[PDB]
Amino acid sequence: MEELEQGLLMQPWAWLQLAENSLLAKVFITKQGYALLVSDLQQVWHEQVDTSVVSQRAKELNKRLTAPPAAFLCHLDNLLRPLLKDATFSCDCVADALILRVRSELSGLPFYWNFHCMLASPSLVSQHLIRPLMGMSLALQCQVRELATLLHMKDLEIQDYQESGATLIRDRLKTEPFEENSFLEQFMIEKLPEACSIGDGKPFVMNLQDLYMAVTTQ
Amino acid sequence: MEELEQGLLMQPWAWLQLAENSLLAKVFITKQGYALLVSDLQQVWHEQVDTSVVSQRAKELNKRLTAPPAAFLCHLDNLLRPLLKEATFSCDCVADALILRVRSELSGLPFYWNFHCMLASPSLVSQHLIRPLMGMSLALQCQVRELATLLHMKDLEIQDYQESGATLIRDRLKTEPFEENSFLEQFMIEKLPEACSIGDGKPFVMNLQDLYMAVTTQ
Amino acid sequence: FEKNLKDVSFRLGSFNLEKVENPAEVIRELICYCLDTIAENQAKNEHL
Repeated sequence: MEELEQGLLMQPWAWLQLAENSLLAKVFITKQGYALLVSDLQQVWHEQVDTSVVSQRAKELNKRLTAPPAAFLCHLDNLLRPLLKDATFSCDCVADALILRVRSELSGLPFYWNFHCMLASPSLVSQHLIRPLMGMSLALQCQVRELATLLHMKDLEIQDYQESGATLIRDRLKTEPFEENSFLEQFMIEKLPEACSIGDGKPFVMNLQDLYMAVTTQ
Repeated sequence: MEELEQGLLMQPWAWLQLAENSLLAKVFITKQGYALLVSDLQQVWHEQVDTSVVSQRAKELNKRLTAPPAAFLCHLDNLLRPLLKEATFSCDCVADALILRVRSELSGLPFYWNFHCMLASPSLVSQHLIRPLMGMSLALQCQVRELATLLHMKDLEIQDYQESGATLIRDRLKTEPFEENSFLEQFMIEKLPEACSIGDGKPFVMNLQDLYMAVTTQ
Repeated sequence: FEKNLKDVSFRLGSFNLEKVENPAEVIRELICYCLDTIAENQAKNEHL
């Protein structure tokens, strides 16, 4: 019903729990499959699979299993927010196919099940690496501009309060007449070089995922 | 080459002035090729082209009007001079390769230029669609947080000033008690169409290329 | 017998039994285990 891509434009960024380098494997698990657009801001994947193919993948990769496809469908729905769907996850960030290993283990005899996130669809890449990322970048920028207005107003308020009487007596902790550009000039050389921290997706879910969810509208 | 990729990493974004699609391009036009990374909000690209592939892309759409390789290169350098950095821009958003239908004219006879962008692999996207874009985005998030806490402490000072002196001065830049979340929500109302539906992207460039100047750290 | 694991009545056992030659022998086994029962969870009270 193409809700996999629709669920891949509003797709919440959930931090996958791994024993390896943790990537932002994010998916909208549906009853008719899912779309696991693994976007750790390093490499982009996409598991455009339906419920039947992924369920039979689990059944064939479970060596001796007698389970209905709905059982593994619920197993997948446990990864609707990809935190933990069982074992612990493990990504293969080497090629266009991400192997998200989910060892179906409950203390028995050997098992191994994994995802296969084939080449990411560039349209939905833009739906979580360009288009709403472009959107939230512009949103944050004009947010900083409206904050420039707000800071300028507060600076002029404090200043015009100082020379109009009732000036604070704690001169050693006050602030000089401030302006936004004074903040931006120091930011560009101190924080912007270090706030430029792509990481393994975690910088997105600590600071960018919230405003992304605020800009998932388009 | 890598020289042009690095120049792209430093030289700023600049939207393709076609008024058709949000083809936010990053302009770096320097000899032995250029770097015009153009994103259409529905696909990812990396136009890290050199003068030979520049000229062959220029010829791939041309039929009767042609030039030497370096002639094509410097021609397309002059092409961006009046409008970006020959001031006719267009493209086909449907094409997998971003064939920027730049129909600049030189003879009064048709000339066909395309800023043909190589389809960015999920490993290619990290060079410029993520590292600078998400670098400046995380920088803007840190800017919002720092400006918000600065607004809060400056408003604490302001309230101390009213409680020490009830003077009112202008009431035109009189700031409201600032809340970061309230600011973000009120921003997600009117500037969200600017954000989600980028359209031009001119507000993005003339306000984030300052961050682009020093986001190249990664 | 089946162990209800992972929200499914998964097969915990599938044991191919065979008909006994005569149930009397395993009945005698059952009634000697019954003597072990008779000495299992509330009579060594007398002892301790």
